[PDB]
Amino acid sequence: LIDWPPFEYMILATIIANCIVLALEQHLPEDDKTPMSRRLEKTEPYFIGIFCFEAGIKIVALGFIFHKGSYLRNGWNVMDFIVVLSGILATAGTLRTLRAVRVLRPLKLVSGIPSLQIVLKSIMKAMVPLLQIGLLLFFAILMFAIIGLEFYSGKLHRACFMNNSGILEGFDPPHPCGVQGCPAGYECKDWIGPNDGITQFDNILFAVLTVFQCITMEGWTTVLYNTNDALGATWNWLYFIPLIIIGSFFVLNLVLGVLSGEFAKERERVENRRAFMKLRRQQQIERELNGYRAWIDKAEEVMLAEEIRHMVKSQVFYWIVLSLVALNTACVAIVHHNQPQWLTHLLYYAEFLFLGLFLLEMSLKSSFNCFDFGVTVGSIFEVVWAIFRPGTSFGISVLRALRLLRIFKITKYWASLRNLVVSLMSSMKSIISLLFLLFLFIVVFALLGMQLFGGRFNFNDGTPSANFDTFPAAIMTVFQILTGEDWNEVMYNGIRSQGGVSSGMWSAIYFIVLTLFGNYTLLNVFLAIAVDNLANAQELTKDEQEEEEAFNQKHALQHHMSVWEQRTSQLRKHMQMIRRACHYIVNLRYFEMCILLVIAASSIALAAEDPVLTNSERNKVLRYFDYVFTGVFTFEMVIKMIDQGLILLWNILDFVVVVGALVAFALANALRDIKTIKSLRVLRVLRPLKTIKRLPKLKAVFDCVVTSLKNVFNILIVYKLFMFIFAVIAVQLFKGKFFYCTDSSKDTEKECIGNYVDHEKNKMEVKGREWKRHEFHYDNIIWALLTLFTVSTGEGWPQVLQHSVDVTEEDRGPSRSNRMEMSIFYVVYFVVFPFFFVNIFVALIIITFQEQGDKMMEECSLEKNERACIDFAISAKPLTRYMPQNRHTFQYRVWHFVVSPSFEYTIMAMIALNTVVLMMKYYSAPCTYELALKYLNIAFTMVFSLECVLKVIAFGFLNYFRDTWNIFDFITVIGSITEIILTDSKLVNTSGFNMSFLKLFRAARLIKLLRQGYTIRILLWTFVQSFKALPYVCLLIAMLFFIYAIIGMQVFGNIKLDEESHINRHNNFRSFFGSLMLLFRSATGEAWQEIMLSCLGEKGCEPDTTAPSGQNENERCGTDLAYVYFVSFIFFCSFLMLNLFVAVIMDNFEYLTRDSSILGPHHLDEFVRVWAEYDRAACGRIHYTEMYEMLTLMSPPLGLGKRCPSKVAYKRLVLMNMPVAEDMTVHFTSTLMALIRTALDIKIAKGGADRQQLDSELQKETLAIWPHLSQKML
Ligand SMILES: CC(C)CCC[C@@H](C)[C@H]1CC[C@H]2[C@@H]3CC=C4C[C@@H](O)CC[C@]4(C)[C@H]3CC[C@]12C
Ligand SMILES: CC(C)CCC[C@@H](C)[C@H]1CC[C@H]2[C@@H]3CC=C4C[C@@H](O)CC[C@]4(C)[C@H]3CC[C@]12C
Ligand SMILES: CC(C)CCC[C@@H](C)[C@H]1CC[C@H]2[C@@H]3CC=C4C[C@@H](O)CC[C@]4(C)[C@H]3CC[C@]12C
Ligand SMILES: CC(C)CCC[C@@H](C)[C@H]1CC[C@H]2[C@@H]3CC=C4C[C@@H](O)CC[C@]4(C)[C@H]3CC[C@]12C
Ligand SMILES: CC(C)CCC[C@@H](C)[C@H]1CC[C@H]2[C@@H]3CC=C4C[C@@H](O)CC[C@]4(C)[C@H]3CC[C@]12C
Ligand SMILES: [Ca+2]
Repeated sequence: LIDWPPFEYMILATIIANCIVLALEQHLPEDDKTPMSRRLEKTEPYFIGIFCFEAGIKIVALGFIFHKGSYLRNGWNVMDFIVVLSGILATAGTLRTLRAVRVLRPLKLVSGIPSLQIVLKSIMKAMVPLLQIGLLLFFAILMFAIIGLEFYSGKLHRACFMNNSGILEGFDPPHPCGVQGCPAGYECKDWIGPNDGITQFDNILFAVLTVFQCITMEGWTTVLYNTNDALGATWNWLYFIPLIIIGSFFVLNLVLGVLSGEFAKERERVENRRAFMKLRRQQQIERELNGYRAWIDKAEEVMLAEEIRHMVKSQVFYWIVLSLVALNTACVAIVHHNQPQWLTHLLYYAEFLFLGLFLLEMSLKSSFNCFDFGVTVGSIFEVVWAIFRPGTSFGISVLRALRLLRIFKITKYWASLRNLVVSLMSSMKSIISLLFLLFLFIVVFALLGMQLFGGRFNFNDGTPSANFDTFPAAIMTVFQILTGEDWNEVMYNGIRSQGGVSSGMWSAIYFIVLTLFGNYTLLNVFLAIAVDNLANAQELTKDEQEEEEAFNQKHALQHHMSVWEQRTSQLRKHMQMIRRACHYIVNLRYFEMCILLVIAASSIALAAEDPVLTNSERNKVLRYFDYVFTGVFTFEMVIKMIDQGLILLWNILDFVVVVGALVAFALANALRDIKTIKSLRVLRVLRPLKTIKRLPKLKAVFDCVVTSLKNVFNILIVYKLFMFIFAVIAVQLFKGKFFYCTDSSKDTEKECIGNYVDHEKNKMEVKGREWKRHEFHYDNIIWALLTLFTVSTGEGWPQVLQHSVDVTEEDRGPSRSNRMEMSIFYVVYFVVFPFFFVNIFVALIIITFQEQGDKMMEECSLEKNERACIDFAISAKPLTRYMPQNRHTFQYRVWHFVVSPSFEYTIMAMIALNTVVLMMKYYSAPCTYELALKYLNIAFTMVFSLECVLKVIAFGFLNYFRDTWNIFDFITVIGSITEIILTDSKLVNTSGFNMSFLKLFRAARLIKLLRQGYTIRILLWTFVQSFKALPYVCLLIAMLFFIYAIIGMQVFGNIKLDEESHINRHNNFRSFFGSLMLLFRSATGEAWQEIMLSCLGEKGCEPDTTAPSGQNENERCGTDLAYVYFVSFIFFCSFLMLNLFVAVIMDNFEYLTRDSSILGPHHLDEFVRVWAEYDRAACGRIHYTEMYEMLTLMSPPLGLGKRCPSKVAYKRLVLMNMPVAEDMTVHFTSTLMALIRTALDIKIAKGGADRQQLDSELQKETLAIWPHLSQKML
């Protein structure tokens, strides 16, 4: 059957049918079957027989034994054979090898369509460079887990329980006990664990799982608070804050940098260049053809005039039909719940009027029409459908608001947007294939989850909304886990369904793999799409706006590039191969400095303040300091106004700060309405912002941030328009439907009145009936926008999805899982905004990042990366490893046992065994086991101690310290010796201060094996080195954190701490550090919307101990300005984070795009080690014997590739200005610069006649480098 014209199509149809059958299965607990599932069970033998037939046709009629082109030698066919063979065994039992393996059946579509094979191959190829990053992740997870094992092991097993109510009860977020006891009539008692004994550091596996959950920023604050009340809140913050900073933010930065570098490198491949050239020529032909079409119409209009639809090409008509769209846009954006009765009638007539008018507009007739026709026909279908079945109206006329994007034509930003759309439309098959492949993998994971946890989530308190029972529910749960929101809560259910923490922990692997390969594969795919489609648009725009300049300069006849642009252009060309004394007093040298000190002092004073106790000694002294601060601030500016003459800028905020402070005690000391005083005193939080103008580097980074915002604003407009469209559609879907009664029995507001018995937590209670609304809803467009923003941030969106699914009708209480098709809206929203637009913003910031340090046009004008390499030649001192000089019986004899391969390998084995021992501890270990662990540490610390004292014998006491790593080893071993001495000696002990930190010195031996990792070490060092080159972006982020913390403390600092809310003893604005921790928690996005709601409205106020008054409560505190305060913080911080990451990525863009074929900075180490090894001591001289054999042993990618080009290579040495005129001259730097010129920027060999101008250019380009280069040239 070697000819299969449609055989493959029929097999594909069979696979599709099998996928559909697998999608209709429903899983029930305790061996229960739906009658539909029993019928579906009958279809399996047919599929098994068909697949057996197709396998037999390819085994014995294509080849199985002949190894060349056999059936099983293909990787994509062994999977098919495994699936068919395991399916056969399932019918032989008439379960893991029987039914749990048929979830790979959808993966047979990938092998069926080789296009999907190519797409998957590209996906995998793009993800290879991330592997090393993954290694750097695992070590980090290994590093902190061990630290968590030595401190938190077994410390989370007691909790406050005693309530004289049945040896039970306690707070819903249970309060673990510690070294201080319960605060009240509670007593410490044995506790299973925080998440039913799952979130803990008992052994290394639990610690690793907890650390992995924390680095994903999912519930890490709960872990932090569990150890805050179990061991005190003094040092726990020192473990979790770095863990998020290193494990989560740093890894994300590294992943983004590596991915962007790989995308830039791979955009210059031959096939990609050919495709882009094809697209460019298509666009150029279209551009030239469009202009000629104007001639045909203009001529045709004239002849008919001198012997038709000329009004539809005029500005007036194009503006009227665009203002009518704007009028329609506002018409649909005013619909809201409980709208006035006349407004409904007016809008009902307006929709008909607008539909008729737009039909009339169409009657008088790019793809503008191709989209307008679709919008209008959809509107007709929607209005016709609504009339036949009244009650529901999704709303599609709002899609015609997309025509408002045509207003960009009058601007100068139309070319870039049109190019972006053109590039996206050209590369649409690839995008569709990528989305389909992601859908296929999601389907496979949903089926696997249905097998593992299907029909197992109905516990005693009810089944969760995120279950794997039906296919829609399983796919929703898998999507939620992929987005990484509340995945730990699903993992907890998946563990306690397989047998609890005892024997169900193996089910965590599913969620770990899903989280990893959804967090990073999704980012890879979508960032690749965004980068490859935005760089193409940038190149098209630059080639379209530069061919008109050249043409215009020819019509008369007859380097602000970003780092990305420069690097990508260079990568391509290298691939083919009275006012008299006031002026004096303000112009003093030591004047601005004292202003900085006073501003910093005022900021620190703002930091130290109690918002609850208004009238205290500290607050009084702080106000007294504020008096002199505002006096000096008035004095700093009155001398400038009588100097610069007021207005004949940036210091407007300084003026408002100075003025508002005077009014602050003008009204306070005027003598009722004390609230205006507090509201006016929040102004002084702009005091830190006064340092931006004074510091020039801070001003530079602020200007860079502003320019980035200006660059992104154009796409921000489109993002806002799409968000508005979605919000308008979301209103028509869930307007007024987010209401519920406190008891599930009642459905409307009429019944929801009175009292009812509540049977929660196995306890009865009489509670009033309240007709409440969900906290986040879609009642109007502002609430819809806020809800969609919170969903886009990714916080609490599963709860909003559940509320939307429970939606039933206009004014009725929810019905569980009533409308499950409402999850289409959220899936589409997630695919569009957080998956595509955010990556568009990131890519646009990446590819349009202007260099900040240089800010110069012609720094070298020939290259950019070799400037460091050019200056590296004079800085490449042969730093030796300090070999012994004595060569005697004492120093040398022991030295041969240091460089010997027995010693180093033995030390590596000892390090590996020590790391194995470190993770061998667990809670409730036998006493003999702990004793063995203790004595094992003693053995290892002697070997490392002996190694430390054996190095100093050979290298030298003042010589062994010359290396950073040897200092680290000495400090580690000294700390370990101190630790073992202090806690083992019978009489040398302590009873007071706790020296428990010394355990870190024992756990800091992991970094030793970091010496083995070469590329990991280089990458880490490069990123760390480029982190300290920009110490003012971090300063800007710190300033934003400080300002927002001060604002929150001054505004939300007096809210009463209440449990069951998110402003409690753990999370509040009471102190500066508490507010800073709250802001960090919100930045990581834990429950920031819950905090925003809990600091919103008329919350009860903290009792003020001081300031006596004649009332009891006066007024409630807590503003309604919380919304802005959080919505502005989630944006700003995020932006300020992104502008940081790119600032680190573009600083190392030379490393991230290495192109290891003509590498020059990475090759310097090889030449350095060769020169060091050949001459034991440099002595400032080079012999005339080893040069002629240098190119042979030196790496092939430079100098010498083979014997055929060896003649050319040698001709690149002779017949020019040779240094061998004097045989005792320099022969290293000469051939180095010869190689550098030959490898890059060949400009002298071709000419070979003029050399003085090149020497002058080299001398003038390196004037301030201590110019001893007079002999380097020779
Ligand atoms: C000089 C300014 C600008 C910088 C330093 C400001 C801070 C550190 C100073 C200024 C005023 C000070 C307070 C003044 C009065 C009291 C009351 C008493 O219980 C002693 C400590 C306490 C609570 C001080 C703590 C430290 C404090 C808050
Ligand atoms: C793969 C990711 C991107 C999700 C893709 C969306 C598809 C596969 C999912 C998401 C929402 C799902 C729908 C949600 C609810 C319902 C209502 C139910 O009575 C029939 C099935 C149906 C109609 C589901 C079919 C599958 C579905 C359309
Ligand atoms: C270019 C952009 C603006 C296109 C946006 C398309 C979005 C808004 C459309 C495309 C698919 C649509 C969904 C398709 C199906 C359903 C099920 C129906 O019972 C309620 C509406 C709902 C849930 C639609 C809501 C709106 C929707 C998500
Ligand atoms: C040789 C090393 C590197 C293997 C990897 C270490 C892991 C898999 C080993 C090392 C020590 C082991 C622990 C030793 C003893 C017990 C006590 C038992 O009641 C529960 C399991 C538990 C807590 C083990 C879990 C697995 C464990 C943590
Ligand atoms: C160099 C390191 C990595 C080697 C680790 C292996 C040794 C030290 C470990 C592995 C197996 C362990 C033993 C396993 C079982 C028992 C029996 C128990 O009743 C007391 C502890 C005791 C006796 C353990 C002591 C430590 C032990 C011998
Ligand atoms: Ca979250």
